Amino acid sequence: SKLKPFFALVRRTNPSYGKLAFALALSVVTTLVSLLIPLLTKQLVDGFSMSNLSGTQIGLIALVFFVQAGLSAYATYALNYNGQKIISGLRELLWKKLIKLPVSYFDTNASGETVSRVTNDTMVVKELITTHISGFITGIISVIGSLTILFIMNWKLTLLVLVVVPLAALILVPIGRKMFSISRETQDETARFTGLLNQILPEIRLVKASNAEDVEYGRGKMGISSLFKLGVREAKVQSLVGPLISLVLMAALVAVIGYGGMQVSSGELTAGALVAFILYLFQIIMPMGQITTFFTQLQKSIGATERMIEILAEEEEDTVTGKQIENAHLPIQLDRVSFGYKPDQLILKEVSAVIEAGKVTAIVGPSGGGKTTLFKLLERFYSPTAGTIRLGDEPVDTYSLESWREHIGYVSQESPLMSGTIRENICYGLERDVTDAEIEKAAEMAYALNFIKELPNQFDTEVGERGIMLSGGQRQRIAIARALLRNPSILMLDAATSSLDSQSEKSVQQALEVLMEGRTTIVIAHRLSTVVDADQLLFVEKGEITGRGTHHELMASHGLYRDFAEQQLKMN
Amino acid sequence: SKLKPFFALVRRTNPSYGKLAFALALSVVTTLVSLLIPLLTKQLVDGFSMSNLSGTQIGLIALVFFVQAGLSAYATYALNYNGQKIISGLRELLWKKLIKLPVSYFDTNASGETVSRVTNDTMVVKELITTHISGFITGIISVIGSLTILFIMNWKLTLLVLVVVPLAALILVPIGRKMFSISRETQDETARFTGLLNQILPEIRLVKASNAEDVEYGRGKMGISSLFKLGVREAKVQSLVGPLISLVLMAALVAVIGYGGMQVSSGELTAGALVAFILYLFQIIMPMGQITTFFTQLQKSIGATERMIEILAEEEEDTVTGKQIENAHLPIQLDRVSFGYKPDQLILKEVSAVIEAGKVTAIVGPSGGGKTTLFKLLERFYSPTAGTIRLGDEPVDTYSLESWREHIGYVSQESPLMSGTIRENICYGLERDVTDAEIEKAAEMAYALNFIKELPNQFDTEVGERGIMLSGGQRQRIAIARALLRNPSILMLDAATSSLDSQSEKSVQQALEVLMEGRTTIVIAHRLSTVVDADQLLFVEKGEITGRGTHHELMASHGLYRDFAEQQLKMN
Ligand SMILES: CCOc1ccc(-c2nc3ccc(-c4nc5ccc(N6CCN(C)CC6)cc5[nH]4)cc3[nH]2)cc1
Ligand SMILES: CCOc1ccc(-c2nc3ccc(-c4nc5ccc(N6CCN(C)CC6)cc5[nH]4)cc3[nH]2)cc1
Repeated sequence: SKLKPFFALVRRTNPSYGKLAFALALSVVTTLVSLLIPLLTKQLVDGFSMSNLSGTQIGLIALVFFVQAGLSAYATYALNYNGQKIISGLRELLWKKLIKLPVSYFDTNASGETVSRVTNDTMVVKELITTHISGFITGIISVIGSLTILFIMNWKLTLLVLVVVPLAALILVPIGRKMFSISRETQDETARFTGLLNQILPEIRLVKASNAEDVEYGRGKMGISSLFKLGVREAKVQSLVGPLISLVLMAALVAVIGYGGMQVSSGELTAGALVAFILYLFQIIMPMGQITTFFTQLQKSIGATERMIEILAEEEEDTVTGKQIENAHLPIQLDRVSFGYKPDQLILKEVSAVIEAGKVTAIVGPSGGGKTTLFKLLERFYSPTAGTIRLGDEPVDTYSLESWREHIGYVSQESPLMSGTIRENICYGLERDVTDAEIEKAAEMAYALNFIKELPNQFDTEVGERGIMLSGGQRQRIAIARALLRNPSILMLDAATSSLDSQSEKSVQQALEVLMEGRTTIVIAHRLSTVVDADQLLFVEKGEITGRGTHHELMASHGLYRDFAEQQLKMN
Repeated sequence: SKLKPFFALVRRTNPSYGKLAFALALSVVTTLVSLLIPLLTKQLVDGFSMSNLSGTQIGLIALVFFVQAGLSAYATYALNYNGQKIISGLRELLWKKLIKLPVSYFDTNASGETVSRVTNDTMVVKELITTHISGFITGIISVIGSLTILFIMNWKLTLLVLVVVPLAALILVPIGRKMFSISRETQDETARFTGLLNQILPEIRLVKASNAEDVEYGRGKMGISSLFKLGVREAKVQSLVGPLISLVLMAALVAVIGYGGMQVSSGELTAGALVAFILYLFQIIMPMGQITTFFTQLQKSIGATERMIEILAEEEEDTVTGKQIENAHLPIQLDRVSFGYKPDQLILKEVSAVIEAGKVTAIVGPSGGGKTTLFKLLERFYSPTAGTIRLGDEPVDTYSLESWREHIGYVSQESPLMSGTIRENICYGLERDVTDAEIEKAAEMAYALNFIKELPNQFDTEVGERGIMLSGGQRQRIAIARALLRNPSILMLDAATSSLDSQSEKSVQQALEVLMEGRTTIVIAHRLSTVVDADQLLFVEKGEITGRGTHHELMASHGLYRDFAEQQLKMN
């Protein structure tokens, strides 16, 4: 019943079932031919009584070897190609799901663990499909057929000792596990010793200042003693593990082969059956390891597939709400907004506010308050539950969130870079308009073309995957240029202004304020450099908005103590 | 020639060569017995025509098996025990050298890599001593003896094809290396794809805000398409490999064993000696891996022993200079002090200053100047080259450096913890005076016992190996108490101030100042309280001392001169 999710997930890829089944059957046929090769060898050994049939049998054996090799090659190619196709389909589905998934999932669950899980589990499912299931089938067939053929050919005597010998496994396995436990304990002790040394060494200045180095040496000696004692123990235990194992193996070996040799001398039904027996043992041994590896890999892959389905079970909506955007130019209202991330916690409580259209607005939050939550709420990445973020009559729930997003410009603190060139990084918002060649001209409108006039190149200017040769000063100018290029209708900022100092700050701020003067603006940062240019100021504390009006003149009557205390912490 | 350093290093630990040589000889004897065993098996197989001799030979074989097991067990125990003793000696020598190595070496070269080259190279040398040398000797003996015995047993026919077949290594090994190369290329591609995804995902806020889900999905699809192409190429290359490896190995096995059985059946002498031949094949194939592993580990160990000797090559001293300390109370003067880390750079140039005795002196330095160099120079951690830090009418080495350090208390920025209990913290000053039982009293006047008045425990007060349950203020207070306990004669601080806050800062400053009440004090911090807490002031700039006199005059003049820039940095 646990394989049903795996079958459904593989079905999601629309596999070529016929080709996979044909490849598996061809692998079975190859295993059956490898089950036949030793019989031909036995026939050759028995037929050495004359020389021409020896040559004919050698030719037949070579032909069977080549046929087996070719059949196995084609089966492996079909298996691997189908596995790669299934993995490509699975990765396509997973990446389509991840990108469309709401930003809440990324913030509240993980960022790199998701990509890790995706890649690792796709690789595990590939290993289960292309190798381990066929490997298990081939191993089962090989073991069963070899045991049956040994029973038919060399009969009870030798095969019974062959399957009584695995009592040697009941002596090897506990011994091997004791070796593993002692090795793990020694490794842990070594880790403790190196941790002690790595703790002591950085404070060597303090050690020598106190002139207690000898004492530390003594401490070190104790560690070197401890390991030694444990090491000695390992030695003793290894002296009961190293030889004994070999002994048992050799004993088993001799026994088996010895009986074969004996049955050759006594005249029993064994002339070339001994050679066939050794070849069948060699075909027996490896499939045991293959089966064990398959069992462990299935134990891992069931959980991997469960994680796959857990990723593929989420949902998100982009245009489902509706499509009725026409102007997107109206005062925005927060009405009874009270919701955070989980309804139980209630990180937001009864937040209400008004913002006019075409006026710069500020959102000042404390260090650890609800400024980030309020930003994400206004930025429409969080689904409203109780309150209403309205544009009048609350149309935001009846038209596409993508229509909202196309009309919003956003750069908050860094927005570092999107892997590519400058033209693509300012062309990230091609809403099917292609934007012609306005881009660089708009950069001149954003005072960016004259800033990039040095021009290492235009289209080949590579920021690299790392993105480190450009400081934060140049990238934020590019971000502002892109924001004004896409759709200057409503713009929101965490005031990407930084340590750039007035020289760059003056230019970037004057450009921004002159361009988006006629359109709605929101600022959410802490600095007061933007609040003087913000027509309306709002303050947030304890998940509640307190303060409406012009500016610092009005917080002088409302936040003259609490807001002043946070600003005092800021002056530090 | 290259083994001489290894032999010398082993000799440094008194190897007790007799036991090691006896263990090696016993291993050789065990290998000879293992070579003997298949001949006894062949005797039993040939003699299996009547039952009693079969039982006698089985008993003899079992006795030889047990003798071999016991001899191998004792040889392994002796080898491992001698190796552990050698490693303990080497670790003791290395740790003594490390703890006695100069501080200047530690900061300029490495911190954790030094511990790595005491923990990992010792393990490598152990692997070479206990296992790989004996393993190589026993493998060479086994291979040569088995080839010789097979030559005297089957002569031209079987053993020539025996040797000729593993020339199929010239067919297998290139194929395996091509497999490894293709696997490495695929792994690199998947690593690049994982990096691309881990770069895309954290920018999901910008990705959705700009509404480029389709673009990012397309880029991910291109990445997984490249991965699919790599997988298809790997699939083809593996399909032209796996069946080839199986075919070559099975053709080898069939040729050898079928020829053996063919000789057995024909009448050509082989009787039941095919059993001995198979056992000799099993004793031949195993030690090849041991020989190859020995060669690779010999390369690694001959690389690591040089690092061992280089660590052990360096030297340092603490009392060779002399022993001429009687008072250690005299004004401190700098006389044309010019030395840094390397004579070529000359980071210090003719630094000179006058410091009285019992007068607190403050040092002011810039962010990246030479304040740290002079700070470490005053502690005598760096060897004078040209200039002289004269204390004692010029001779500063007439007395032992340990004696100079003994009269010194030191805590600069953190001085985090010496892991264990507060007993170690207060007893690090146990310079043969044991302090009787006055440590708690010493804590009492030093204003530490009332700080620990909550008393979780007195002697069992534990801080943990990590040392995170106490704050910076408390550990700095304990450091001050230790400094006042050892020898409150001459003191230098960097005024460790991290999280004490005004109350604790003033408390520790007043207690510390009361405690010396007439002993020399040195301060090198940047805080203005620390610099007003000093009768005489200094200033460091460009590796030169510029400024002498009283606090107010210097602070007013230096700020007038150029120190106002550093001050402006301070208010920031
Ligand atoms: C399914 C049942 O059938 C079986 C078929 C084969 C084996 C079997 N597979 C083996 C693989 C390796 C060894 C083996 N590896 C060895 C390594 C070293 C030595 N030495 C060399 C030197 N030392 C000191 C003494 C012996 C013997 C060794 N014998 C024995 C083995 N016996 C067991 C059961
Ligand atoms: C000359 C010195 O003497 C030698 C004697 C033996 C070997 C030798 N050592 C071997 C170890 C493993 C294998 C082997 N590994 C296999 C893996 C798979 C299969 N299969 C299982 C299913 N497939 C499809 C068919 C056969 C057979 C296999 N046979 C062959 C081997 N031949 C080498 C030199």
